Amino acid sequence: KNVKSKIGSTENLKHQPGGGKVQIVYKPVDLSKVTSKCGSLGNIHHKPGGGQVEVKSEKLDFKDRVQSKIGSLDNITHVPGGGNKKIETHKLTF
Repeated sequence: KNVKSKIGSTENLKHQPGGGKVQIVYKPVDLSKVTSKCGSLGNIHHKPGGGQVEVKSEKLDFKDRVQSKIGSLDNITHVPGGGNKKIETHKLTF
């Protein structure tokens, strides 16, 4: 069991604001094969090129305003537990 409650609250929540989440996996596999039997070869030049990976974030401008106004919280009964009995809240004004 999982219970979450909010009454009259204010939240500002951000995950990785500026640059975000970046995940890069670089795993090329090379299985080239040169074979010779009973013959003649010249020179071998094995010169394969590597990859380029680039991730960039240049000129970001992020601006937030959060405002909350409540006149009054009063006379609240909040029972997220179980098996309770005879819970009371009273208010009187003259």
